[PDB]
Amino acid sequence: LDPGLQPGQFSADEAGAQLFAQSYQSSAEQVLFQSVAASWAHDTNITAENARRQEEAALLSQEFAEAWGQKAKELYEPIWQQFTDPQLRRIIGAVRTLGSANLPLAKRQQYNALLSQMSRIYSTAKVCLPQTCWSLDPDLTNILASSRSYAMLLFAWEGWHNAAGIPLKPLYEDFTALSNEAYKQDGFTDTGAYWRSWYNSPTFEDDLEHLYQQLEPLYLNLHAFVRRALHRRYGDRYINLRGPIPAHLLGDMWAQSWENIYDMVVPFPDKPNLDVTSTMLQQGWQATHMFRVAEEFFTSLELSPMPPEFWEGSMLEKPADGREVVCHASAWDFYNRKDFRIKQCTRVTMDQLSTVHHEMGHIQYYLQYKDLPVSLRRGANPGFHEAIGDVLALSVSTPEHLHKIGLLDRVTNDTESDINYLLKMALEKIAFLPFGYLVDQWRWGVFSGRTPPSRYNFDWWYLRTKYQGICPPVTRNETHFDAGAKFHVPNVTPYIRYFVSFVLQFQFHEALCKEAGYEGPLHQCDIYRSTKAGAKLRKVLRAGSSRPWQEVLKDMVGLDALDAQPLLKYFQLVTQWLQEQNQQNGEVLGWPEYQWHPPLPDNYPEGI
Ligand SMILES: *[C@@H]1O[C@H](CO[C@@H]2O[C@@H](C)[C@@H](O)[C@@H](O)[C@@H]2O)[C@@H](O[C@@H]2O[C@H](CO)[C@@H](O)[C@H](O)[C@H]2NC(C)=O)[C@H](O)[C@H]1NC(C)=O
Ligand SMILES: *[C@@H]1O[C@H](CO)[C@@H](O[C@@H]2O[C@H](CO)[C@@H](O)[C@H](O)[C@H]2NC(C)=O)[C@H](O)[C@H]1NC(C)=O
Ligand SMILES: [Ca+2]
Ligand SMILES: [Cl-]
Ligand SMILES: [Mg+2]
Ligand SMILES: [Zn+2]
Repeated sequence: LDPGLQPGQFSADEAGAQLFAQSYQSSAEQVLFQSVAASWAHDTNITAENARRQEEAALLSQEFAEAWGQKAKELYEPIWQQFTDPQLRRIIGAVRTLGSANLPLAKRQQYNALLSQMSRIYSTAKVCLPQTCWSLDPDLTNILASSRSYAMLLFAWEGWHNAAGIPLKPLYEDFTALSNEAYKQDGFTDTGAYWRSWYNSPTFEDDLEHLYQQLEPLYLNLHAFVRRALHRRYGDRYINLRGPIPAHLLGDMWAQSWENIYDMVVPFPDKPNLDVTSTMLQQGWQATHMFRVAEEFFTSLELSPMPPEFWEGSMLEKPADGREVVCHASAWDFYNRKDFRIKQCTRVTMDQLSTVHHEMGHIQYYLQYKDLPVSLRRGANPGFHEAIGDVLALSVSTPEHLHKIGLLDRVTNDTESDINYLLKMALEKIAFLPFGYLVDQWRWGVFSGRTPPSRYNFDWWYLRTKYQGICPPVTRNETHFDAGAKFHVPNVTPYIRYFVSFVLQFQFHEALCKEAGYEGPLHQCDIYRSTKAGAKLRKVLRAGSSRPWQEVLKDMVGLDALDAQPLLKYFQLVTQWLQEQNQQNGEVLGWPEYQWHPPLPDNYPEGI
């Protein structure tokens, strides 16, 4: 490591730790910036040379973290928890956690290789036919979303899970062992305990379960309503009105979001859909204007505009020069207090306008906490960033807001269109809740050893049926590794944050709507042009992770805890309607025939 980047001499007391932390920040910004810039250069210009430069930068960052982490532990391990400065305790406490840097040199290289291999297996997995082959993006995704042929959906679902999961299993086993070995040296019983420690809650798992108990009735009613609709479409041979739903029929490879089957379940189909896409096109909107419109939403709250560096450096539309890029939208903090960017192959549609606002919500977060020490430039807990992005989108998606920005002449007030709106939202927000909760329950069991490799798939499908009420549409056994067929598993990205953020965002919404002086149905609230809501946002965002998330949340919503009631209050109208619908049809809530699996279609897979 360059001598100017490794730590010098510092004294083993709090005053010395302040100097240590300031010197850490100076070098850390350089290291962090070069890593983000190298990822940016690759993700906006995918070449092998750029991929190589990115790996160089990542390994420099790892080397930096180990050098400063070992120094921090040598000097402050027995004393940092008694420092009087709480932000210093947060900084030092993070620096002394080495993760994979605790592994012997060859194991550390193996750990990094496993991460790269697992990521590559997932991104190149494909489903071949009895011939060309399909890729997850966009081939299989579009089949799951729009095909209504049971056997076709089945072929894509089975093909993908076998292709992505099976080769991952031997690697995931080795990753699990090395990951645990590394974090045991940081003082954690296993990797899952380290992930959970980010929430700094002695009763995190109990708190989560109590939350889900309050949410489960809404999911069960949505599940039974949708299961009825599927029964009408595919018949009694493939749909058990008292059993789990076959996992490939909900519009999504993982059945985590059901909005792609909205057309089957529309409460009131005779009402016009809400889609202002064509009006955007007639008004001449393009990607840049969409971002300027999003920017004006933030300035209307007296939040910060996008700085010139954002407009100069961002990739707001797919480059015309034929460059290969990552088109999925993402927001970038370069950790130099200067460069902040969005990378998105923006298209001119209503849904994309909502995404622009969401992603700019991430940028606004970055800009508000950019004067904090680098270690504290993150959300108050790992679920805050998505919750901030999503709460802004909750306002911007309403017909009320679309009217105000010139995209919808007349706002209807018939209750039937309200139900349609809420049911569409529920297919996205409520259907996801069991999946967001269960993924890390599976990984926590794997990390702790309660789920050895011999029961990876058994415990995966236990959780999937228990919470989502689905079953695999073909028989599975322990040669299959269906957890591996979800991006975040081989790419080792924690997941409970997303369940947390789905709860949080409705807590945020209620608080901000009240601060905005809004009165009426929560799902019609738009905080646009409320400087009082903007002030309340500003105080959460500028805090970064400098303070306990429970206290930041208390200042914002008046409660120091996650709470499911604001979500239930948002959806109360459609929850009521679903209950009535299910009781009119005499539905069984749940899946009492838990052993049920559907049969294979005749002569599978010689089909169209
Ligand atoms: C585990 O399953 C594999 C895969 O077989 C498929 O999945 C099963 C659950 C079942 O639905 C089968 O009908 C499917 O074909 C089994 O490996 C297959 O074994 C058969 C013998 O019946 C053999 O002819 C195939 O060549 C095998 N297929 C592959 C891809 O290897 C395996 O036997 C099952 N049991 C165990 C313990 O692994
Ligand atoms: C995309 O990345 C490639 C690198 O892989 C860039 O090509 C390099 O361009 C510089 C000049 O900027 C040359 O000095 C190098 O010799 C080039 N490398 C190769 C392998 O040809 C390319 O310019 C980038 N494209 C854009 C639009 O930024
Ligand atoms: Ca997503
Ligand atoms: Cl998390
Ligand atoms: Mg959406
Ligand atoms: Zn986001």
